[PDB]
Amino acid sequence: WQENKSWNAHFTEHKSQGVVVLWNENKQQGFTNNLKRANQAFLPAGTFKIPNSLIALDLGVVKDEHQVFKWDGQTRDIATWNRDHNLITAMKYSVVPVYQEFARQIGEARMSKMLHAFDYGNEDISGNVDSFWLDGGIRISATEQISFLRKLYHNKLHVSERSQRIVKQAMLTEANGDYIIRAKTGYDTKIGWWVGWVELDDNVWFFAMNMDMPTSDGLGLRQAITKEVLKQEKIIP
Amino acid sequence: WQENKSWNAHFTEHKSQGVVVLWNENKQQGFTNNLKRANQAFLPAGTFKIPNSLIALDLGVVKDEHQVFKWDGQTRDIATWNRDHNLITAMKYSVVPVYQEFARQIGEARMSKMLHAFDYGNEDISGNVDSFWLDGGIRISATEQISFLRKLYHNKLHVSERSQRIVKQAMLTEANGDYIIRAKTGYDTKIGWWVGWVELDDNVWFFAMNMDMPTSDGLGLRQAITKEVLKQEKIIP
Ligand SMILES: [Cl-]
Repeated sequence: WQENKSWNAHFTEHKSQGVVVLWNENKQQGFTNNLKRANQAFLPAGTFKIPNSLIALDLGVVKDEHQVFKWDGQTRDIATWNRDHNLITAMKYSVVPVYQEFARQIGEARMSKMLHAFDYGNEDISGNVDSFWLDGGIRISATEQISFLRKLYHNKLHVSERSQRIVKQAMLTEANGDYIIRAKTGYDTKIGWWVGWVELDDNVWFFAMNMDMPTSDGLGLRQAITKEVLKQEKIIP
Repeated sequence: WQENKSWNAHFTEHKSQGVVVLWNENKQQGFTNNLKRANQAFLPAGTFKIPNSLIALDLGVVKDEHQVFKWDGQTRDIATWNRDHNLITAMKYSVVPVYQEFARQIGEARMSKMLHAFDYGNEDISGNVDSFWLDGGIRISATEQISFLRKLYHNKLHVSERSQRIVKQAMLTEANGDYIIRAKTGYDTKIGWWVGWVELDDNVWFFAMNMDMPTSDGLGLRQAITKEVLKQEKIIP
């Protein structure tokens, strides 16, 4: 690990504070603007959708990325959530209710063993089985996110290869002639996250970032700041 | 099928001639600017990489999208081809030599049965086993491309689901918050192709286009014209 405090300007430029962590797969070297925050554990919030999805797929709770998860009929504040979804759209719109259902079907016991097998965060699911990642005991650091993602990238997680490929499909966020980004955002009403990786022709750059988000105002900076960092490091144009 | 001659302006705007074929999956309705050219069969050229890849994966010729295909040491005119590649980069750069090797390893017999099982084009592989798609007897129409792609999308082709998912990964071309495009280009030194699909939140639009390409000058119009059509039909913004 190498600390690059210069990356801090990206946060200050935006009257914000946080951490960005990068991992160069080819070189097995990591970078961050704050070695400490890089290791501060936080509630994963939406980013937990990645493991929740893997678990659901492996247990059959989710058949594939096409399967329809019919809306339960309860209108919620976020418009996009009040409709039928599939893994793809459920990830894109961060549809909590769908995932809460997955969690319930998964159940405490299977969830707990699964997170342990994944070596995910503090592996604690205390609280409601269908809300622990949002207001429970589970906590994960950015470096931890990276360790987890690297396993996923390489299909080394303790679930079927198929489940892993499907989740990676569902993580698709951006792609063009220069790179591909597979990631997941999160927001716990205090902290905002963006975790994933940038696929290049001959390398992969894993990333995990989090930042203070007192207001849903700046959710956009999660992606904005990260890219400024990627651009700065010449990972993307 | 519905014929929309208005789409012809897109070709004429560019001093070109060709065909664009669209298929609305949800509605099971197709559209094109020229019902006849839509059915004219042509050499698939690079677009054949899709089936070649599937076959290679299913037979073990290709392990996964990570496996390295070491350059044979013969310098070819196209710069990007003179290096080691993987399925991802091999598709992106349309690396003929890699695919020729796959074909040889696959062999005539297995190739022939595989294309028949796929119901691919005229299913004829006459010519060199490692060049038939470029200067041999195989021919496929745009509507035929679509039929083939629909099977792929739905994992209904006669190969493993895994092989199909991997190829679809390798077809990734573009993605953003509004759509995802999975496709493959082709060029036989007279005809240029772009085939694939546009994934939306609640629908999929398959597409296949081909156009006269006397010169490698206008290869760019394959994607340009198609998008103008997609935009026109309000499929993409
Ligand atoms: Cl993908």
